[PDB]
This record gives sequence, structure tokens and C-alpha cells, in this order.
Amino acid sequence: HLKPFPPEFLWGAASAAYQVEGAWNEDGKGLSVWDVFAKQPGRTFKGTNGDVAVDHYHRYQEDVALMAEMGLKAYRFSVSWSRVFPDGNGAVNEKGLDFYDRLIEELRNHGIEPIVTLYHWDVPQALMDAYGAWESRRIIDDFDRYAVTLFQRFGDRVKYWVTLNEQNIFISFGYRLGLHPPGVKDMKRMYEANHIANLANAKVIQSFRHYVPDGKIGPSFAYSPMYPYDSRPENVLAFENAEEFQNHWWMDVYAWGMYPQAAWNYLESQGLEPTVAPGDWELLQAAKPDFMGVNYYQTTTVEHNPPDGVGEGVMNTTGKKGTSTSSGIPGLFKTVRNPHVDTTNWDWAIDPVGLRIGLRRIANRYQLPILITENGLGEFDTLEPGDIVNDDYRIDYLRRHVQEIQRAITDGVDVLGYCAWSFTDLLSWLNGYQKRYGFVYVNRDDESEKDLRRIKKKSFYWYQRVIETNGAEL
Amino acid sequence: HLKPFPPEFLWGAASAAYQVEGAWNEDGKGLSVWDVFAKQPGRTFKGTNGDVAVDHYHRYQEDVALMAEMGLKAYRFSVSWSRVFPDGNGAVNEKGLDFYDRLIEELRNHGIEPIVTLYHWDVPQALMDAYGAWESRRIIDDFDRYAVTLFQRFGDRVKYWVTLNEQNIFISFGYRLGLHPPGVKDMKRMYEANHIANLANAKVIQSFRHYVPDGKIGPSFAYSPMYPYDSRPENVLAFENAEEFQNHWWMDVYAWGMYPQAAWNYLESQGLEPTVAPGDWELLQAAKPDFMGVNYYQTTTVEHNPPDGVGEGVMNTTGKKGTSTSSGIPGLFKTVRNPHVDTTNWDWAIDPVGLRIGLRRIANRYQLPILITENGLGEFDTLEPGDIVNDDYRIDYLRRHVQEIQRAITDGVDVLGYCAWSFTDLLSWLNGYQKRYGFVYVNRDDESEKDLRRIKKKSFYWYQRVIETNGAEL
Ligand SMILES: O=P(O)(O)OC[C@H]1O[C@@H](O)[C@H](O)[C@@H](O)[C@@H]1O
Ligand SMILES: O=P(O)(O)OC[C@H]1O[C@@H](O)[C@H](O)[C@@H](O)[C@@H]1O
Repeated sequence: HLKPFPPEFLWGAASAAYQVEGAWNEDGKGLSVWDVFAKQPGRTFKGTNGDVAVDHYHRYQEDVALMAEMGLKAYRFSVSWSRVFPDGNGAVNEKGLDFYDRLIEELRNHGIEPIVTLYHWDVPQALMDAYGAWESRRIIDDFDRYAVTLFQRFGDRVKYWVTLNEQNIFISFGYRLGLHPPGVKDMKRMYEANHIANLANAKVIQSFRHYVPDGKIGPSFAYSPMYPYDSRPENVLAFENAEEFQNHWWMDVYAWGMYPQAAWNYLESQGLEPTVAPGDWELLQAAKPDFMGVNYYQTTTVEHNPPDGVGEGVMNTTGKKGTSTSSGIPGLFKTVRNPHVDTTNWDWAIDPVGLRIGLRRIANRYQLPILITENGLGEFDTLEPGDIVNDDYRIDYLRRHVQEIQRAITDGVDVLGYCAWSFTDLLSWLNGYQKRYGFVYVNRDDESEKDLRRIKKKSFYWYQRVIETNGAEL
Repeated sequence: HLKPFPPEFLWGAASAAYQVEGAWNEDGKGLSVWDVFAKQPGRTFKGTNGDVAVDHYHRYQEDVALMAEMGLKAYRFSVSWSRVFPDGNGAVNEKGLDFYDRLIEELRNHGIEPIVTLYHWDVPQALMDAYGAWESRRIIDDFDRYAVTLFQRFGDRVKYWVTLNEQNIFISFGYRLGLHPPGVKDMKRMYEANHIANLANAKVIQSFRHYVPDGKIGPSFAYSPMYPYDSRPENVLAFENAEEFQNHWWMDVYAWGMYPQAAWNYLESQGLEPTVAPGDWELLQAAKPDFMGVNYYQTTTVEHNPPDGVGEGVMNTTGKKGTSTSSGIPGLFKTVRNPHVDTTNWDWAIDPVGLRIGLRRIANRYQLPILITENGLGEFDTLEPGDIVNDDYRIDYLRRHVQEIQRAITDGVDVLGYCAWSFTDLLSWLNGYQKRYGFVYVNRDDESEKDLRRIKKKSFYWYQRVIETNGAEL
């Protein structure tokens, strides 16, 4: 007998500003690190970039009416820092704030709760130019000025806020794998920039307590719960290293203000541990979040990895199935295909029960409420004549994840809401446009913007029914 | 490259009073629940009991001389509450204390650190008679007065104290399985008593802060780290339930003063959850230990268990490799044989890597120093001509476990000490004498009491070498 979804459960959907807005040089917006990176040749699928994206900046009113028709209870979006401070830390672009004001007003006038994400990967280029952005401590105060600017302008209308969205991705993709800006492949610099982001996070949570005393705020972590391949003790041990190094490394800082010891000692043994200043631990420990945000797509299965063993593996940005290979850290763990789950064409595992597992781990380890800030399925959609999109594959994935969330709630996990990724189809950072996630199909591809028309997919009407019945009908 | 064992690593060995002392009714000793229980027919193997045991009450000077010979840095033993307070809560028996005084002196005079366990399963029968012993809150102040008496008398000479030894075992064997006193099979009662034992532990830790400010104290938990069978999500979930239900249920109370929420809820749903009074949570939260005692012998592998499936299973008393059967909780998990490790003839897993995993989990979850209070291998020893016991089997098991500890310390776990189980062969609670754990063979079997002469096994000299080389030579 399942607990019901609670009465104020934030049934939501989400986007990120670069992926959706366009208008990259309008109304005073400065360059982000992503405006600049995606235009370097070879960085992105087919040269795709966010110049136009799906033009949500101009078309937000249409998108909001669609949200209202779906009956959305919450919409999570991010603010483009480079629209508010074109040079990152100088004078404010009022026109940039005015767009988010019009957006928020449009949401409120249809009864939709705004969830504001402060940072979704788009630090202004001028901060990268002046001091290397997340690699310098200067960013702590610059990010704080920006956050407080938002808090003051919108704090009376926005109760739910997300600080850093998937810090583990933007930091590791940016500084270890070289796949995101600034395109660095240097572990030492990765862990230093990570430490600085931890500080910036805590700093803004602290300012939030002053400026938005009734709000709720948290970071959002990209969480792939680890599993051991089997009961072989070395594989279990690899599991312990993987969960600690990939997951606790961030979440313990967010929840407890502390890095876990074994991962710290491994880094220290390699000269990789971050530089710690007087006052750092005190800041990090005094900034407890109201919730842990969680972005969940899949779990990861691991096995023993000897010290001469696997390092970086092949990622899959095409969509040919079976092309991904093992990744790891030599001597600690490496990934392996989980034989007991399907995968998408991009090799992401489909593991709804894993969401239950990850939610149960976070409650068990931190006792924190959880806002699920992203979850969804990306696939090719076919637009059929008569503006029809039958995305049963997406419904099937959403249905099963939302069911497991109900199981977690029944187990006692305090889940505040669920934001499907994404509302409209949007631009993939690297993969272009054909890997779609939306409830609302957007008519464009990697080569032409077409008319950018919005077309409700079958999943739209499915989620609309989920919301109308508060989850009883899936 | 391994770190070495720290310079004052407490290389130890251990026992428990009932298992070793005898003298069950000498010098004013009152009856314990085990004195009564073991005499009930068919409870113990061939009616074996501890009237005499291995007669350590009278032979302690020989036993301590052999310890000094081995070079032991520490010796962990329990105090028999019924020697000290024959009625549990009336007047103190000075001759009871006097024995422990003499034993401590004997240990100091040979430079051996004594480790005093307050409770190893032998509560005075009068307290079971007067008010149900662990089922009543009265035991809390009674246990406290007993512990404070010890603190006052031996505080100046004993730095390391263990409070409750293997609470999960005496509670569970005593109130769920009915295998130990008080011979009950009733979960409501188990959890009530469990709760009272939690409070007792916290009360005496508090008292200890007042009475022995420079001492170190903690409970010691019987820890079988759980593993999932494989990476099937339902199997990993079953691992989450098992580790939380079997392990965190106790350790999070010792570390953080609170029960895990999901297990609590599941209890609450069955009507099994304990009764809580004003002040319980404040007391439990306020009783932080200096370390976690860990008694380790094996890990457990678990798998999905449906609502109709396994509950209580068959244990293995006989020694016939193969006779154990899955045990579980319907709906949550059940055990299953781990194909990747070996077992003893009693179906106990041999899994030294499990100990490193276990020590890594406690450090990762709680950040506590650990004192391994028991680890050991139980088997038949043959005494061969020339006073030779060739216990290679035993050396092999202990060596591998000590190696894995060194690895844990190298990972960053703070391990204060290791106490092999046991110094001399002793009496098993249920299984008699033939299943031996000692470094020192004691000349008796289940029939013939013979002379109880101490004979040094091969392992004795193995461990002698280990201590001499602070663990470099194994
Ligand atoms: O499957 P993709 O196209 O590589 O994208 C993954 C998505 O999921 C998360 O990784 C990001 O927060 C999103 O911004 C992104 O859209
Ligand atoms: O039943 P066995 O094989 O003798 O093992 C029991 C041992 O197991 C441990 O659980 C106890 O703390 C010891 O007191 C005891 O010696």
C-alpha cells in the first residue's frame, strides 16, 4: 500500500538557459564561456550552438501557456549570468534582469511555482579572461554578488532555489576531460576549481539565509549511484571506492562540510588534493542546505581495476548502441556493463529502481529532503504527418521512475518534487538537437531552425494526467 | 606501498568472563542468566556449561605469564556483573572486585594494557527475576551504578573500555531467535529491550566522561558487512535494506544517536517500533564514543526476498559444511551463499577483504576510530606428540585479516588495535569446546574435563613474531 504523493508535491519540468534561450547577443547580454567554446571548431556536434537554440527568450509566453495547459506545478530554469552581468562583475544589465522578471511574472500569473537555478555552466567569459573563472577565489565574491542580485530582485516571488547545478559535471568535464570549457585535462586543476566551487556554494547559501529567510535552497548533484558487479570482495571494494570518489566527494561536502578521508588520502598521495585556506572548513560546515537536489538518469556498475588498468573510456555522442567503453581510476574501480538492465542507444542505463536506491542512500546517509531536479529520457523522435509525436518510449521511462519515487516516499524519503528533463526539446551541449528530451517537440534540427514550432508529444498528455491525479494514475 | 602499523598499535587478544573464568559460585558470586540457562536441558552442546569453563578465575597468573611471553600489548576481558553485584543492584561484593583488581595488577606488572568490557551477556539472574532485566528501564540506572563502581575502582589504571559487547547478538539471540537467555521469540520485545540497551550504553558513556576524563570508551558491534549478490537493482536494494536493518540500526545509534528512518518506518508499520520517552533522543545524541568496537568474522551476501519468502533459516551447529540455509526478512532481503569466497565447516565465510570493506564503511560513514575487539578462526585442533598443535589453518586466517587491516590503515582508516579471539581456548556459549579459537590450547574436551593444562599452539609463536615486528613480519 503506497503513500500518496504529498499534497504540495512540486510536479515540474526543467530547462537550462544556454540550451533553450537563444538571444545570445541581445538586450545587452555578454558572452558566456559557452558562447565562445561552442564556436571553436570541432567542439560540438555539427557546429551546433546556442545562438538561437529554441528561442525561448522571445517565445517564453507561448512556452508558459503550454506549461499552463499541461498543468505544471513548478518550472525549473536557470538564469544566464552573462545576461545580468555582461562582464560578470561590473554593472548590471537591467534588461537582463527584466527578462527573468517577465518570465517569473508569466509563471506566477498561471499559478506555476518558479524554481530558480543560479548556475548552469555559463559563467561569463570575461571572468574566465580576467582570472580563470572557477580556478580562482575571486569567483566566490563575484558569484555571491550575482546571487544576491537575484535574491533581492526575486526572493519575494521565488521560494525554491538551486545553487550549482551538477558541479561534478561542469568541473570534471571542464578540467579533467577537456570536453566543456575551459577544456583543460589536468586533475590537480580540477580539484582546485572544485574546492573553489564548494566555497562559492556555501557562501551563497549563507547569504541566502540573510536575504531570503523563508526560502529553501540547495545544490543539485548529478547522481549515478554505484553498484558492485557482484559479491566478489574486490568488486565490492571497488564499489566502496567508486561511491566515495564519484558521489560522497561532493555530497558529503554539501551535507556535512567535509571531504571523505580515504578519497582525500588517495588524492594527497598523488599531489592532487586542493589547497585549503584558513576559514575554509568553517565556511563549508556552516552552510547546511534545505534539500539535496538530484539529477538522475542512470546507475553505474563497477568492478576491480588493477593499477595498470583502465583510465578514460570512449563516450558515446553518436547514438550507435554498444560504442561506449569502460572508464575508471587505475587501482580503484572501473565501470562495466550492467547485464541486468537495458540501455538507451547512447548507452545510458535504464534503471528506475536505481532512483529508489539513490534516494534511499541520500536519506540514509544525510537525512535530507530531496528535490529531483532532472530526470528524463533522450531519444530520436519522429514527427509524423498531422503534427503527431508518439513517444511511448519516453512515457514508459518516466512512468517507471515516477513509480519508484512513490516507493521511496513510502519508505520514508522526503521528496519535495520532481522535474522532468525537459519541458521543450532543447540543445544538447555536445550532441546537437536530435537527442530529444522534451514533452514539447520543437521543430528544428541540427541544420535548420525551420519555424521552431512547438508540438505537444504524447508524453505531454501523459504527464498532464499524472499531474491532474497527483500521481495516482500513471 | 603499505603504511606500517602505528608505533603503539594495541596488538591484543580477548576473552569473556562466562566463557573463561569458572568459579561460578565462589567468593560471593551471584547467579547470572547464563548460569541458569546453560543448565536447562538440551540448550548447550552435551550440556556444557561454565561452572568451571577453563578455570581462568584460579589460573589467571599462568594465563597472564603466557601473555607476557607472547608479548601481548593488550588483553581484553569482560567483568562478570554477578561477581561484582551478586543481586545486580544491592551491595557490592568486594571479593568480586578484588579478583579484577588482582588481574589488572597482574597485567600492568607485565606491561600489558588492559581493555575492560563492561557487559558480555551475563546480567545477574536476580535482575531478570526482579523486572525482566533488559526489558525494563530500571536496568539503566542499575547498569550505570555497576559501570561507575568499576570506573571508580579501576579508572586510574584502565584507559580503554568497551561498554556493551555485541548488543545486536544478545538482543537478537535472546529475544528473537530464543537461543540465548531469556529464550524469547518475540520482535516487539526484542526492539523494546534493544532500545533500553541503547539508553544504558549512552548513560554509562556519559558517566564515563565525568569519572574517567582521559579514558577511551565505545560499544562494540558484531559487524557482518553486507554485500549484494549481483548488480540486479532489486539485489542492490536488498543490500540497502540489509545493511541498514542489520548494521546501521545499531551503529547509527552508537555514532549519531538516532535510528535509520526507513527501518524505523518499516517497524512502525508492523507495530514493532520501540516506545520512546521524553529525553531518550537527547541522551542518545549526547553520548559520543571515542571509537567503535568491531567484532568481525565474516561478511554476508544478500538477495531480493519477496513478501511470501524466507524468514528464520537453519543455523549450523554441527560442523557439516553445507547445512546452513538462507535467513531473511520477507519483502526486504534474504541471505545467500557467496560463491566467490570460502567457508569454514560451520558455514562461516572466510573473507579478509570484508574486514577492510567493513573498516572503510565505518570510517566513511562515521569518521570514527575503530578498535577491532574480536577476530578469529574456530576449528578442531589435534594435540600431537611433543606438545605440538599445528594450527596452520588458524595462522592463515589471522595473517590475511591482519594484512587487510594494514591496507585499511593505508587507505586512511584509524585502527587503534586488534584483539584476536581468543587468547586460550574457551567455552563456546552453545557449542562446547571442540571448536577452538585459542592461541593457547586448553586440555579438555566436551566429555572429559582432564587437567585444563595450557599448551602453546603454532599460532601462539606466529603471533609472537607479528608483535615483535610490529606487523612487518607476517
Ligand atoms: O543526453 P545529453 O544530451 O548529453 O544531455 C544530458 C542532459 O543531462 C544533464 O547531464 C544536464 O544537466 C543537461 O543540461 C543535459 O541536457
Ligand atoms: O559458536 P562459536 O563458533 O563458538 O563462536 C562463538 C563466538 O562468536 C562471537 O560471536 C562471540 O563474541 C564469542 O563469544 C564466541 O566465542
